[PDB]
Amino acid sequence: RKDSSEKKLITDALNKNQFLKRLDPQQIKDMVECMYGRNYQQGSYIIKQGEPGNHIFVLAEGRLEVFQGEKLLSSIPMWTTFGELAILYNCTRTASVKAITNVKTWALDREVFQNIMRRT
Ligand SMILES: Nc1nc2c(ncn2[C@@H]2O[C@@H]3COP(=O)(O)O[C@H]3[C@H]2O)c(=O)[nH]1
Ligand code: NA
Repeated sequence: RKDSSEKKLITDALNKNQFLKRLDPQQIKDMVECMYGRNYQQGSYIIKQGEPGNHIFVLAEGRLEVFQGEKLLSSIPMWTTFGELAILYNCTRTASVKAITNVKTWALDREVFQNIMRRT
């Protein structure tokens, strides 16, 4: 369900990110075009610490909080990219991300991201 206005929102979210804003505009456009919706019910984990990363996400609606074990670190601001660290640095997920309310995201698969990155 991704129209002109939603693509602008995703584009602007991606360009907030210190890494992604250094990408070519076409690479950002590719990311947006290749993203798909993933929604999560309150209580579910989007990301679990120590797992391999398989997506980059943009938060589109709802509340997401970041934890390391039982320690609460942050609430992810709306229309912000997350889950980029494990993908960009090939470390495991640095922290868990949990849906505090029902959440909507736009997701990009790792393999598609890596395909886009290779046009650098
Ligand atoms: N470690 C950490 N990750 C955060 C924080 N806020 C948001 N995040 C995001 O949560 C993500 C969890 O997966 P990644 O480690 O791959 O990438 C992480 C960041 O994008 C924070 O305060 N600490
Ligand atoms: Na920890």
